[PDB]
Amino acid sequence: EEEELWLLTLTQQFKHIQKHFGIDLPHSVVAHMDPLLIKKIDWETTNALEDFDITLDDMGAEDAKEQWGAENLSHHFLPLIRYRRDLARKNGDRYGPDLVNG
Amino acid sequence: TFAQRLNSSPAFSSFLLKREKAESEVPPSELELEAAQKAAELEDPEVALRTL
Amino acid sequence: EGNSVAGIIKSVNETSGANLLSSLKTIKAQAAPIYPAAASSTGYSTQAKIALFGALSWILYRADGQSKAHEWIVDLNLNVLQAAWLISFSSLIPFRAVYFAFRGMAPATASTLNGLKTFSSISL
Amino acid sequence: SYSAYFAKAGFQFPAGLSALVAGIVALNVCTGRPTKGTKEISNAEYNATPIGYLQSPDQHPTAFPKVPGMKDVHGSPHHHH
Amino acid sequence: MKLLPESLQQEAATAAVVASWVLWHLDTQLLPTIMREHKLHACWAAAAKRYNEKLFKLNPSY
Amino acid sequence: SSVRDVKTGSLPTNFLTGVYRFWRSQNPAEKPHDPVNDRLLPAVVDASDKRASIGTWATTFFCTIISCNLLGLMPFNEAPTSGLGFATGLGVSVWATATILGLSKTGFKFPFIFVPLETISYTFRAVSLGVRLWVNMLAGHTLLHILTGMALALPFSLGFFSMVPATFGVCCLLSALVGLEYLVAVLQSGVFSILSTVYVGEFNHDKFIGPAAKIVK
Amino acid sequence: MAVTSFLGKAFEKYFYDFSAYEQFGLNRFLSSKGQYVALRHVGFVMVGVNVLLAANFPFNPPFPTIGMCPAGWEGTWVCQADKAKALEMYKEWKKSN
Amino acid sequence: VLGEVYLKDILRTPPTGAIPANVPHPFQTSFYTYATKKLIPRHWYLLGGFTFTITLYGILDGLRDSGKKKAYDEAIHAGKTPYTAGGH
Amino acid sequence: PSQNLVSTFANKVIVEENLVNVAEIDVPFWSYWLSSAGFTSKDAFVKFAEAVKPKVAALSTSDITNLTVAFKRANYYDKDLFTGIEANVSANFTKFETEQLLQIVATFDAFNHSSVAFLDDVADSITYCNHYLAPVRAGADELATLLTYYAKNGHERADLLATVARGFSEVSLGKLSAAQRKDTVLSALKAFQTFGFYPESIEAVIGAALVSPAEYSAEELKEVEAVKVAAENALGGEFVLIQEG
Ligand SMILES: [Zn+2]
Repeated sequence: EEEELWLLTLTQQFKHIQKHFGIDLPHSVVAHMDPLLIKKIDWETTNALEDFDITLDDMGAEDAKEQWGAENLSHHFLPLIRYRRDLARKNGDRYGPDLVNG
Repeated sequence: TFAQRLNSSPAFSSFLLKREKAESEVPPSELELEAAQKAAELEDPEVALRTL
Repeated sequence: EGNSVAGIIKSVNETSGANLLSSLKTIKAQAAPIYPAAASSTGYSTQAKIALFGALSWILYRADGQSKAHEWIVDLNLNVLQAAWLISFSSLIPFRAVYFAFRGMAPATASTLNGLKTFSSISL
Repeated sequence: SYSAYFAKAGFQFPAGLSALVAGIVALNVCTGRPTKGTKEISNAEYNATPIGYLQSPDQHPTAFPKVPGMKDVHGSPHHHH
Repeated sequence: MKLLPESLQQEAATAAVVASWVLWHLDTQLLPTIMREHKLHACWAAAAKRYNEKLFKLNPSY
Repeated sequence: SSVRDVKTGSLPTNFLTGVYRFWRSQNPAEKPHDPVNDRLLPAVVDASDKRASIGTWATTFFCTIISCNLLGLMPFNEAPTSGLGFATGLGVSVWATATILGLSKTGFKFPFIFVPLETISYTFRAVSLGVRLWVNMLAGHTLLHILTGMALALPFSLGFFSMVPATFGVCCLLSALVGLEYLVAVLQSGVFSILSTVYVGEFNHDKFIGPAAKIVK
Repeated sequence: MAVTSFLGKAFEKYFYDFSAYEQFGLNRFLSSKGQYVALRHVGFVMVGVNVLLAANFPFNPPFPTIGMCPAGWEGTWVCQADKAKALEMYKEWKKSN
Repeated sequence: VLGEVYLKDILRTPPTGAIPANVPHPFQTSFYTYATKKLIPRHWYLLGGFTFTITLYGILDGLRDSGKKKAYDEAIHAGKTPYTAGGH
Repeated sequence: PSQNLVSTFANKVIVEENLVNVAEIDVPFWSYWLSSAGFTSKDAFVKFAEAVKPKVAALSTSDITNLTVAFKRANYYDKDLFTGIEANVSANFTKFETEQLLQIVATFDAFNHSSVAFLDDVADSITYCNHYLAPVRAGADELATLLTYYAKNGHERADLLATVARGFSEVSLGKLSAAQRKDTVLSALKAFQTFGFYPESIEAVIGAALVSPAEYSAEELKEVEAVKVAAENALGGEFVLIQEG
C-alpha cells in the first residue's frame, strides 16, 4: 500500500481516457486528467512545432519519435520520483537516479 | 464493445446517422464480445473478489 | 475535488470487515465519474436563432436581388438546379461510410490507444 | 456517458465570426465612393429636388418584370436633349 | 457581363480578410484542438513501449 | 477565459486533421546525414523553424477556396471566387508569398537573355494561379446560365407538362453540368493549394546547421 | 407542438421511412433505386422549370427563344425581340387587362 | 506512503463533481500572444503577400479611374455626351 | 502667468515618487514595466518589495516572473520577499514554463539565494513539467546561468543536466556575440566538469571554442582542453572538428 495511489491513479486515468477517447471524451476532461500533457502539447503549438512528429517521421527518426513520446509522458513518473527523493532525504541518503554516474 | 460505445456517442444521435449502426461498418470480433460479457460480470466488485 | 482513487483508499480503509463487501458498490459508485444527465431542452438558443434568422434573411435578400437581375427567370431556375443536387446528395451519399472514412483520416481515431498494458501498473 | 453533456451546449458560432462579419461589412460600407448607382450632389440640389426627381429608373428595376427592362420609378423627365 | 468588379482593391481586400481570418481561426482555434487530440494519441502510441518498460522496472510488485 | 468544450473524435476534427496532414506532407522535411538524437535535436528544431508554414498556408487556402467554390453550388448564392478580384487576388497573394519568402532567403535583393524570359515565365504564374480559379468558376456558371436559358424556351413555347422528352433531354444535361460543377469546385481548390505548395516550396530550402564538432569512435 | 421538436420528428419520418419509392409502387417499372433518384432529380428539375414558368406566365422572356411562340400570341409582346417595342406593347396591353 | 500531494496538479482522475472548463490555449486567450509568437514570426510572408496584392490592386484601380477621367474629359471637351444617356 | 504655474507643478503633481503610490495596487506589472523604462530607483523598490509581500503567495506565474526579473533589473535583494517568491515557485512548480524559470534562476543566481526545495522543484519543473525542447528555445546565455546556479550550490541533478544540455548546440551558441559566447562556453564547461556530466552535446560547447581559439587565454584554453580530454574519455571517442564538404 506504500505507492498504490500513484499506480492506481495511472491505471484509472488511462482506463477512462482509453474507454472514452475518440468517441465522446471532452477536451476539458482530458485537460483535467492530464494537465501537463496538455501543457507540453500547447508548447508545441505555441512554438511552431505543431508538426513535430510529422517532421520526425518525415526524416525517418524512430528513436527520436519514441523519445518525443516518452518525454511528453515523463511527468507520470514525477510523483513517484518526488516521493522516493523525499524518502531518501528523510533517511539521509541521496536518490539514485538523480546522480550522474550513480 | 467499441461499436456499442460508438452507437451511444453524439455522432449517431445526429440526423444523418440516426438509423445507422456502428456495428454495420466493422463488427466486433468474438473476443471483444466475450470481453464485454466478462467485464459486465465484473462490475460488481464482490463478484471480482470471489472469482479472484 | 480530490482524486477518486484516494477517495477509494480512504473509504475502504475506514470500513470494518463485517460490512466491507456490502459497502463495495457504494464506493464503486462514489468514485465513478460524472456523466451528466440529459437536461431539459429549451431548444433553439440565441445563436441558433441568429443563424436561422440570418440565413432566412440572406435567402430572402438574395431572392429579391435574383428576381430583378434582367436574367431573372434563369436565376430562379438555377436555384432549382442547385437544390436538386442538394436533394440528390442527401439521398445517395453513404453517410456511415463517410463518417468512418473521415474517422480514418485522423490517426487519433483510425486506431485505439496504446499505452499502459495492465501488467506494468499492478499493485500487489 | 458524456453524450448528454454535449447536447446541453446547443448551436454556437465559430469562435471569431464577429471579426469576419465586421471585416466584410467594414469593407463593403467603408468604400470611399458613392453607393454604386447614386452620385453626390450639393446640398442645395438635394434640398431643391423632389424625391421622385432624385431617383433614377435604372436603380429601381421591377421585381418580377413581364418585359426585360421594366422599372418601377421613372425619375426626372428633365432631359437635356 | 460582370467581368471587372466596381473596385478591384475592395475584392482583393475581401480575399485578404477572409483568408487571414481562416488562417487565424485555423492557427488559433482549430489547430490547438487538432493537435491536442492528435498528440495525446501520438505520444501514447510512440511512448507505449518505453513507458511500459520503465513502469515495469519501477514497480516492485512482482 | 471561457472557451468551448470539444468532443474528441469529432468529424470536423478528423477531417481537418486529415486535410492538414495532407498539405503538410507536400513539403516534407529533409532527412539529415547524422542520426537524429539529442545532438541533432536543436538542428532539427532550427530547420523546422526556417521552413515556411506551407502546411498551414495551404490548408488555409484550401479551406477558404473550397468554401467559396461550394458557395456557388448552394441555391440563392454565387461563388465569391467567381469574382475576378477575389480569385485573382488569392493567386497574386500566393505568388507574392512565394516571392517574399524567396527574397528574404537571399537578401531582399531582386534577381544573359535566357533569364529575363525565365522571369516573365516566373512572373506569369501570379496571373495563372489566380485566373485558372477565376475562369474555372466563371465558365461553368456562364455555360449553366446559357444552357438553362435554352432549356427554358422549349417549355415556354410549348405546353407545361406537355412534350416532355425534349425538355427531359436538356434537364439531364443541366443536371450533369451541375455535377461537373461540383467536381470542378473541389478540384480547383485542390489544384490551387497543390500549386501553392509547389511555388512556395521552391524557396523552402535552407542550410541544415548540423554538428560542427564531433567525438567519433 | 414544440417549434424545435415536432417538425424535427416529422422531417425524420419523411426523410427516412416515408418513402414514395415503394408506397407509390414503382418497383414494377424501374430497375434500381439508383435509377429512381437519378430520375427523381430530373423530375424535380422539370417540375421546377414548369412551376417557375407557369407561376408568372404572361412575360417576355429574357432568354433567347428559338423563334417560337407559347400559345395564341404569335405577334404580341410575348414574342417580340427588341425590348422597347414589347415594353410599350405591354403598356398598352395592361390597361385593357 | 504516496499521499496525494505528490499527485497535485500532475495526475488527476476522471472528475466526479462536475465536468470542468476546457483549458484555453495561449492563442485562444490573447491575440497579442498569437500575433507576436506565430502571426508575425511565421506568417509575415502571407501578410506581406496580402498587402502586396491590396496595393497592386489599388494601383490598378487608380489606372482604371484615371482612364475613366481621361475619357470623360475628352468627351466634355468635345461637346459630346460621355455615356449612353442612361438607358431610360 | 502660465510659466510660473507650469514650473511649480512640474515637480508638485508630476514627480518620480508619486507615481509609486498608484503603482502599488498592481505591483508586478508596474514593477516590470518601470524597470524596463530604466527607473531602477532602489528607494522606490524598497516600497515595491513591501507593497507586494502580502500577496506574493497567490500570484500567477507571469506575475512572479515579472517581479523577479524586475528586481533583478533594479539590482535589489529583499530576501524576505524572495522566500515568498520561492514559496510561490515551489508551491506551483508544475505551472511554470522554462522561459519563466530561466529568468527566475538568473535573478536568484545574481542574488545568491537558494534552498534544496527550490533547486529540486525547479529541476523537477524544467525536466518533467515542461516540454523537453524548451531548452532548445532558450538561448545558451540563460542555460549557462542555470548550470552555474546548480554548480554553485553543488546540486547534482543528472536529469536536469541532460535536459539543459540539449539547449547547447551550434544554433544556440551562434546566436551569441563572441564575448558572450566566450562567457557561456566557459561557464557551461566549468559547470559540466563540476558535476562530471559529459553529454553528447558537450562537443558543441567545446567546438564553439575550438573553431575560434583567438578569444581565450592560455588558462582558459587549458580549461577547455581539460574538459575535452575528460569528455573524450567519458564519451569513449576522440574529438574531431568537422569541416564543410
Ligand atoms: Zn447565377
